Amino acid sequence: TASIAQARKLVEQLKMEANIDRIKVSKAAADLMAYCEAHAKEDPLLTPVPASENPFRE
Amino acid sequence: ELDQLRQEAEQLKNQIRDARKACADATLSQITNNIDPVGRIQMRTRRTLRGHLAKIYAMHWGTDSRLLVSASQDGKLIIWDSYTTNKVHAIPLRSSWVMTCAYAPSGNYVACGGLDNICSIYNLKTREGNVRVSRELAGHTGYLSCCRFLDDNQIVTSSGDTTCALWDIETGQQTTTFTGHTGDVMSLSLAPDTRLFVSGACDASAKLWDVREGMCRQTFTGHESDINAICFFPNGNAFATGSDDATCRLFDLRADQELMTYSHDNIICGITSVSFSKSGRLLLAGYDDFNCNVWDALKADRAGVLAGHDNRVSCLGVTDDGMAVATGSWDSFLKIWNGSS
Amino acid sequence: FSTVKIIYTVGHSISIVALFVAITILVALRRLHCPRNYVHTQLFTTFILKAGAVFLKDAALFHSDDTDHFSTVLCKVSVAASHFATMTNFSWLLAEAVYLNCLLASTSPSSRRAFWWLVLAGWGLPVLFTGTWVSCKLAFEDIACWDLDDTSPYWWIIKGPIVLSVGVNFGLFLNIIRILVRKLETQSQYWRLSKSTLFLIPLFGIHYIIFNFLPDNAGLGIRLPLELGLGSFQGFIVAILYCFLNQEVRTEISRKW
Amino acid sequence: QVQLQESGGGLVQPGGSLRLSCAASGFTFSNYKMNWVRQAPGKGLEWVSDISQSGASISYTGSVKGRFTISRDNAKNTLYLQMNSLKPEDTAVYYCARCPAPFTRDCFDVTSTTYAYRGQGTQVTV
Amino acid sequence: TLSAEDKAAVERSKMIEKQLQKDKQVYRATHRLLLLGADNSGKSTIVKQMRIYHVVKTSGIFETKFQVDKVNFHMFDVGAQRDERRKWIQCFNDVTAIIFVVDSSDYRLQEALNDFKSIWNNRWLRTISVILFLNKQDLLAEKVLAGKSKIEDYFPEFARYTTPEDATPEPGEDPRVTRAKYFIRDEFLRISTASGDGRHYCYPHFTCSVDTENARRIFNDCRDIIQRMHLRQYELL
Repeated sequence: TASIAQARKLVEQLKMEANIDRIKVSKAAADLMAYCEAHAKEDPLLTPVPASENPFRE
Repeated sequence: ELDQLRQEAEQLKNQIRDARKACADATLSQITNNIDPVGRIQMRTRRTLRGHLAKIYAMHWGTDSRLLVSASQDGKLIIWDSYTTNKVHAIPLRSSWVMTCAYAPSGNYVACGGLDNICSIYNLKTREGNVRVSRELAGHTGYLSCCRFLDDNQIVTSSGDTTCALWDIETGQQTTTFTGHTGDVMSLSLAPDTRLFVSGACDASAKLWDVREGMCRQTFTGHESDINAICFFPNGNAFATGSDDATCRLFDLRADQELMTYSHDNIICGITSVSFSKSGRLLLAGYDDFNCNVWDALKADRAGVLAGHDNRVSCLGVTDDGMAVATGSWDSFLKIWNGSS
Repeated sequence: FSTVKIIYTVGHSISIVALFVAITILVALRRLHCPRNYVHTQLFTTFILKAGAVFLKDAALFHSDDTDHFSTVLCKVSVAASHFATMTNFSWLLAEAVYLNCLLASTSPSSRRAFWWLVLAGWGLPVLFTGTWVSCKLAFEDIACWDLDDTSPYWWIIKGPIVLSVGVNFGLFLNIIRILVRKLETQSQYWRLSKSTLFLIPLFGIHYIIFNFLPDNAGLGIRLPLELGLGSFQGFIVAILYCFLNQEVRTEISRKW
Repeated sequence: QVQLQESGGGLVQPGGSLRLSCAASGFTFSNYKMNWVRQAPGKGLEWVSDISQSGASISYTGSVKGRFTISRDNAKNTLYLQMNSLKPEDTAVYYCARCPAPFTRDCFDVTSTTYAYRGQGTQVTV
Repeated sequence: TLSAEDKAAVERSKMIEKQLQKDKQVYRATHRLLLLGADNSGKSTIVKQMRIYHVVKTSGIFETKFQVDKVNFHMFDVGAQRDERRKWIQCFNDVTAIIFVVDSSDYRLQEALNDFKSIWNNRWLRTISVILFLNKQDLLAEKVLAGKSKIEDYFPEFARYTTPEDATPEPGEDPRVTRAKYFIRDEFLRISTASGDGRHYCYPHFTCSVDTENARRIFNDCRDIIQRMHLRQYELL
């Protein structure tokens, strides 16, 4: 029965999602913030490079 | 009994929601209240790439951060030297209704697809004077919404049938199918490690997929409406999602939930395209109104607007060196932006 | 007589400034660079030429005839200039009507071929005719100022193509009204038709039809205010109706603002 | 997440009346045009009624025009279908279907064989 | 001033721009059409008739090129997509017209009304005119002459609806057939006139299952759409 199979597959997927390890939102946010801070010098859109370095200069 | 299976699915959804809420120790906005604001990011159109006849529907930058492919529904796939504005190739597509294109990380291949339900793979380095079709991946039963090369041999593809597939380009066959979506899959982003990808669909869920295992690791469901665009945060640990609900949302894989949502009351147009800057601090989102808004991805405020388009922004990509953002639009123009000191 | 001269000159000045701004808008804002706006731009340039050349003509006729000197050559230069600028105005009014009729009649949208033939006719035919009138006045009845248009066998080299241009313009205007009636074919529809008709009257210079074919004395007392005086404002009226009231121009200037 | 939960459907005598009610959760209900859609057991899925963001615009099928009224309480994030004078023609699974995008009136896909923003439906038998 | 590699790159760019000029000419001279319609509509017989008279199983789009006088038409039939259309339909924002084919004989056509309303009111398909082929007119004639099914059962307005004096029936068709035809037409026109606001127009045509006039009909109302576009951009309409 197609609906039975579909609902079983959905239940199995939700069982696989339930059992994952989750970190706190605070630790996730802290890792994203630390990544941004570590690479802010390396990002030309955030921290525009001098026009002599910019390939798209006028 | 489907009623009993539905009840168990409700029970597991409740258990997942409870586990998410137990992880909501503190919000991203609270943690980033005391980081310094990005300030006003003014960007200038450094290049307007004009030569497409119809609306541009997709872009991809090369890994060289210089060559740009753009797909337009005139049936031209044009490859641009962004530095010079020179057209390096213009490929006659066998179907005009291209909706996606991809540039291979090697630069050897471009892919495109759309309502043909085919991902056509174009060899750019043939001995011939013009580009040739290498392969036509023909197994999808709906329109190709996105495609992304893992490598010269492997391309992930997403389709209007609620399914992604991983293709071996030499064999021309689906090595794997990613079936758990329930609406049209609209966008892919490959993780930097290339082992995971997330796909957003019209179901309003994003799903994390393992290319090797062929299985959905996580489903992210904070969005109200169709997730038109999805982009991995450069750490590979979070991703942004743009939706018709006029919001972006940031999801972290390990927190398994929405870290943050990017919305302004004045923004009622759906998100068409999303990209991060190389640091991840900027989320660039393209809109049905003819603007791209730059968001502080950590503070959820609008750092700026790319206001230079005259029709729906369709595609939006930051170079891998982060030096420029290109913005395709239905105005047929392909505007490339960078800041100034 | 002076009242006409004053209205005529001040309306031409207002036209010149509104046309310079109109042209600048249509040539700066690249989104407006449709062939339609190139024909509008060229018509506006022909109004600027007409205004400047009529100032040059009246200046040269008033100073060089008695006040300044050798300066008589500049009288001829001013008269040739005013005639060339007049024919360029009439030719581009006709080219506007021909472009719109080609657009509506072209089976494809790809009428871009017709644009270049319209530009070539719109400037080259005034050049050809002015040069032929010059070669004749240089060859038969050369007179110290060429303003003596009484030379019937040679003045019609300019007047004739004007008369034909305005006749063809009236025909094309009636064809456009036919098409537009068929598009509307019950109360606001006649408002739309009348607004479009009164939009086209300046753009095509159909107001010349009232005095086009006539002997030049006939109705002259009304001809002079209408053709000279209101015609001097015509450049300004067309500039308003086809730049500043075009929703495309308004949106483009707002989006740039 | 976006979930729609119809309720109030059941058996009714012909000519009887039922109020269906959908509880909408996980979206700004006020911003979305709402619909009822039904699948009668012998036929494909068919649209029944719609209601704009405010209820200022409403429409019905000809089977329904006088008999049912669609209404929404945006304060309770809930959609109603006051089905009066039910006929045996009306026996169907009734589904409450949100429109895809907010702020819009294009009503696409609500009748599709699968659609994300539609509830599991309530069986109405007459 | 360019290096030899920059020179060769500019020369390649210029050759590509020349090819793109030629393709701009071919593309802008072609009228792109989207053919919409339920599976019960004879849109397949319409593509078949035009494929005969003029000019991979997963393939989600079918193109039929056809030609009327010198005007080339590319008509696109969206075959192997899913029933959800709200995303792929946005591709057709640029098409000259949507040909919406209705099975007028099957009172399932309230679904066709709902599809038409959706196509007509969509934010990316407003400004696109709809060529509404009310197809299967012969089957509609038989259906209403047999009298075994009655439109007022499906549309209560039909009991009140009276045939307009604008109607130009065929000389032989019964007034009941005319009234049914024009009721169906006027329901689609009701939708078109509710919200088009002059940005786009609906062109009803009564077509038989195979009817060679259909390509002329599409040519005529493409010419009308393009004329109206030109008059709009001249601010004349």
